[PDB]
Amino acid sequence: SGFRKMAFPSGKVEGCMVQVTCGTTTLNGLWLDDVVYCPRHVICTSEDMLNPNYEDLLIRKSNHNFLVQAGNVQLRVIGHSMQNCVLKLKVDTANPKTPKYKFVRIQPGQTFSVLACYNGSPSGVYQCAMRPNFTIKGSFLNGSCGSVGFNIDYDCVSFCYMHHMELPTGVHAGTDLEGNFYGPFVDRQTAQAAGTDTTITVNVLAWLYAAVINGDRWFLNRFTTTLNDFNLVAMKYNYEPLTQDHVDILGPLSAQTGIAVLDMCASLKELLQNGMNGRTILGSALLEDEFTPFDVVRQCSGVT
Amino acid sequence: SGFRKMAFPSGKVEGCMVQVTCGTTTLNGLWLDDVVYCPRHVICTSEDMLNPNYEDLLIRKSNHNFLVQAGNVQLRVIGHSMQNCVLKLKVDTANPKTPKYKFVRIQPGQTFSVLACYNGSPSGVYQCAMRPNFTIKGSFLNGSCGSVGFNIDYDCVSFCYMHHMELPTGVHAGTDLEGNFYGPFVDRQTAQAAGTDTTITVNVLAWLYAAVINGDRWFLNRFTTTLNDFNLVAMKYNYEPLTQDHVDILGPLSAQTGIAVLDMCASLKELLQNGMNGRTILGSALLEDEFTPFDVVRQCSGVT
Ligand SMILES: O=C(Nc1nncn1C1CC1)[C@@H]1CCOc2ccc(Cl)cc21
Ligand SMILES: O=C(Nc1nncn1C1CC1)[C@@H]1CCOc2ccc(Cl)cc21
Repeated sequence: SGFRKMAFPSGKVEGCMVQVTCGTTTLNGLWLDDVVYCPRHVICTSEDMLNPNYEDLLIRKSNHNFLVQAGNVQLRVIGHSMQNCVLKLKVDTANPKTPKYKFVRIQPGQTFSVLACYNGSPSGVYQCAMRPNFTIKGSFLNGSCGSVGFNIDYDCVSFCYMHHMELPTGVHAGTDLEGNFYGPFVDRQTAQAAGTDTTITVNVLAWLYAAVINGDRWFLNRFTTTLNDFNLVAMKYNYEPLTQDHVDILGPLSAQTGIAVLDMCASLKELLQNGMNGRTILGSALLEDEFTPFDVVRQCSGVT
Repeated sequence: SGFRKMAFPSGKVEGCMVQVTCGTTTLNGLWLDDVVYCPRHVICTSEDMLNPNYEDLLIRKSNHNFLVQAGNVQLRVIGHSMQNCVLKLKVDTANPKTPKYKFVRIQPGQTFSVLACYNGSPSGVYQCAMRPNFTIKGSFLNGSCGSVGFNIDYDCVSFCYMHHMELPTGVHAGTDLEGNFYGPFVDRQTAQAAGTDTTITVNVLAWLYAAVINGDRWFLNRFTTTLNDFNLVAMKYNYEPLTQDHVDILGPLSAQTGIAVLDMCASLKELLQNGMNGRTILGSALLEDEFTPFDVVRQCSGVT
């Protein structure tokens, strides 16, 4: 028993991290097969970032200007192309440590692991949720750009995120591996509004089920609610409206614990309206939303 | 910016995980050089666990009874020895993925990463603190035994923990890699008191410094305190007494932020006495103690 904010084992992704330098800028790249993926802003100077014309900036660059280093060996760049906000550097050598992989665009509310890197070297790994407003609350310093987010289903790594920037508000923005930003963001040093964020209701409910499985039950009450009634409370507390699709995804946890989804919604309703009264749930003094129902089942069943 | 409960990249440890089976029991082993380390209770049946005589149980076992499997290949066992609560299985092949490593006994209050495994396969990675009472609050199911805790300083993995058991209270107990339990615990299915736990004061202060560095400053006040005054509050709130050694370790963070350690102690004192008033610090509604001062400096400086 016990419940932790667990990240995927990062080994398969560590073997793909490289350092990419263009001019005076160094960031991280992802080497998969004979292609290295990195944020296109590697071609900019901090000065260019105010309003970069990436097409014009990239035209001044040649294959030999992109220095790609994997550990201590240099990779020979034989092609370069920009796809949305990422650069794809074709190298002459396929990465021998390339795992089975996929590029996926995750949905808001879904979770993933981030392998934070600097100069192509891994520094740490943590579990994130893509916020409903398409930002992530990460831990990223200068040079972390190009660090990736991913999920792993047995031997296949699904890469879902590449880090590009920190907004003036301190939250993080990035792209899928085709270079499409999650959210309205642009790779430019300008003030950018991230939308109103909300709490991922289905994840809080999944985490309440994890609490019951792992022994924390003080919050269970004698009440029930309806999707309509619960959603009036979710509206007031800036929670995502619960749908039947969310109730359906909670099915396995509801079956495991014997607690009907709407009964768990009534516990959540009372927690929203009354707070925790100085108590904790799974070591937390707030309602946690960075665990999906799939994460709870996975962690509680020991999937490797 | 941003501050996360970051684990070390687990790759170097993933390459050392093996499955060890003896009779009907399967757990995880750590393969380093030509030795596989695992909890000695792999030789027990669930029935033997009430009061096992490990010496007698091990005498009925031969090298061929220990099935060690690394991925899909079988390792040939040529020796077996029990050292405290661990078994050391000498194999005929050195692990080709053996990283530079050390076995270290960490101190209470120090942190480490756990690579949770089942059947020799990694399931996830999370960052833990060894509690002052020598337990850890992990996420471990049946078969997780033998999963290890570790730290990494550039290319050297310092293994500090091997998981053995879950106490009736749901907290976890284990040994260093020489098989010596952290705490008063015995590898036997009996009720075992874990001592009164306390909050790791120096870690809460380190985390408050991390909060200031990363923008959360609402808790800073116009007050100061003394080690004596602060310790009277620490006593009342079940916090570890702060010493000059702890103040000394906080030196770099104090220098970085310009906030004297005793001024940060006065902020902590007011937070203990008044609570958070429904506010958060680094996304938490409680005082976090699972980040050491070294962790804060490391994360805030991007050490890889
Ligand atoms: O955001 C960026 N860096 C960043 N992203 N995660 C961590 N960090 C560092 C600041 C802490 C760069 C530098 C700031 O100016 C920009 C502007 C646009 C773009 Cl795409 C990137 C950048
Ligand atoms: O504790 C153990 N298992 C455990 N440790 N982390 C997770 N888990 C499973 C229960 C959830 C085993 C089984 C219970 O009985 C004992 C007794 C003594 C020893 Cl050393 C091990 C054990």
